[PDB]
Amino acid sequence: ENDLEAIELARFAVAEHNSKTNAMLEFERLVKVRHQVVAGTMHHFTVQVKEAGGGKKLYEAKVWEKVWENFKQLQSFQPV
Amino acid sequence: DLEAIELARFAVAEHNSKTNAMLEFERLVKVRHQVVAGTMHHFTVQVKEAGGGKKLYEAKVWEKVWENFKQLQSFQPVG
Repeated sequence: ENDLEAIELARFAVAEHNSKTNAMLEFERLVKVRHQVVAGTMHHFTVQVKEAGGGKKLYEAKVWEKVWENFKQLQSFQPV
Repeated sequence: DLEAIELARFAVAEHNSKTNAMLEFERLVKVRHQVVAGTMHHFTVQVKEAGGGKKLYEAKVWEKVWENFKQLQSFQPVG
């Protein structure tokens, strides 16, 4: 892309690599761009369950939901 | 929220589907809803080095759309 904004982010990328690593690379050109729109909610649940033998345990769940799509997915399920 | 209680029921139901643990939802005790909204940009970039010589790198920049925020996620040579 020759979109001026994409070039500006690419420069930002190089400049950030330079300040993170002290690399002194110079931006020459942007030879490829792919944009990935992300729009969702990450839900964080602490939840009480009834285990196999009747035991009451605590779990932390992470659900990722896309808001302009029909997509929910459990990311993580973890004891507390 | 009662839809938060609904996502949780799914979360437990999903775990059981995927592990077969047959845990049963009792009660929802904490909730937090984190809105994520932005663009992940993937760039192949040509740079000049010290000194000199040109070279390709692949970069990833996360950018928030409703906030003034951009961040370098990744910066790596192509092989």
